[PDB]
Amino acid sequence: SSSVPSQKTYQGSYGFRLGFLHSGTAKSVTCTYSPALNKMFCQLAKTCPVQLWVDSTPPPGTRVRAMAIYKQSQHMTEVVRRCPHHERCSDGLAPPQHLIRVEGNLRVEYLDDRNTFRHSVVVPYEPPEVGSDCTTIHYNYMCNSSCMGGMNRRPILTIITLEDSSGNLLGRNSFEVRVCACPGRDWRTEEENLRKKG
Amino acid sequence: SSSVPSQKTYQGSYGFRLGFLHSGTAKSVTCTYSPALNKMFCQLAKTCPVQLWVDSTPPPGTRVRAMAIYKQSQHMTEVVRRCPHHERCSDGLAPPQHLIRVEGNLRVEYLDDRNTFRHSVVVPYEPPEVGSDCTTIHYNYMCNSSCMGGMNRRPILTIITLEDSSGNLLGRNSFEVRVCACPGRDWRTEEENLRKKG
DNA sequence: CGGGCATGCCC
DNA sequence: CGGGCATGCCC
Ligand SMILES: [Zn+2]
Ligand SMILES: [Zn+2]
Repeated sequence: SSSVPSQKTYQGSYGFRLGFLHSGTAKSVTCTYSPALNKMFCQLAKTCPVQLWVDSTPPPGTRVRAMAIYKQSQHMTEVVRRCPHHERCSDGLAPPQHLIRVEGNLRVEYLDDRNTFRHSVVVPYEPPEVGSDCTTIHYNYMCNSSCMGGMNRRPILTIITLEDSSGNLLGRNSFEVRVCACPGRDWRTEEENLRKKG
Repeated sequence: SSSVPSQKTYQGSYGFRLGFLHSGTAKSVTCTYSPALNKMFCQLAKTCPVQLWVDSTPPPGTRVRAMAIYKQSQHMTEVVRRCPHHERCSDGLAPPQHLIRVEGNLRVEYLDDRNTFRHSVVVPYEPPEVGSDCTTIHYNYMCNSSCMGGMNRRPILTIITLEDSSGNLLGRNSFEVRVCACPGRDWRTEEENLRKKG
């Protein structure tokens, strides 16, 4: 069986989808999202809010999992990891080899798959508070996309899966990520490239 | 006492000096030397011939030591090391944390100073073969100057000391090193910069 | 802050 | 091979 996890969108019977906050114009904004590219541009080790939207209420015990995969076919089979440098100078529960962290959640779990060796981070699904339409999770990416010996400039996808306590896949979505020093610059560059030569 | 080793030229009573081979014009020549800058430009993990010249014969048991130091005052006190990435994917006698290796010598010693924590690599001094005016040692630099988490774009000096078996300093010389992908390009850039704004 | 250097890599 | 993109950093 494949050790490459699915990246195929599956909004499912609960109508699961992701949302992202709008950002300012700054060259080095901390986080910004491109709907045209389905791609988040963000700085390393800084908050990256991702909203979870559903049309129907998931059952009690539903979990929210995040996992990085390399986008390009030629790299899909390689596990996405922290580079050796940031792993060694790493700063609570997260193993230093994990790229993706969740902040501000008391029930975060970090998993190293016994068979596929892939990393993921899981929190309980909470329904939106009354008067809210979505649930926000604060992700952190602990390397730049360019990190030598880690992502090494290879674009990644973040796969968000909604899973019941039994392990059934309820929903899956994904978005591309570039972790970089200047998210505003690089977003504009890539959207201009899309228009000019895409 | 200082943990910063001397970089002061001391040609000494044996008239000790370094020599360097001339190189071609290629953008990515493997090794090239600038007399104006006293600076070697070379590729990582590739041979970097350094000639030892003396006017008088050193005594039996003389040793040749090489050691890297950061050139800029603000970094002199930090030990020059291999970056975490190249340390982890490191390929005989050299500890993977050492930047500088010697190839082709059966009597190489690698030393980690017990008190200053500085790395060095030592070989016996051999007199030039008859019909030769110098002795060539093949050094290898195992990171680029730009390596994240190692030299991190900070220029280094290589200090070559001639030492008798008793530990007396007989001679000291040094040269600046930039380990980079394109030594020919970067040499020309830096010599042009010297002329234009030095 | 935004203009522009930096430098291994471009597949 | 040499022209030029790349992208964290410029002190
Ligand atoms: Zn990293
Ligand atoms: Zn390195």
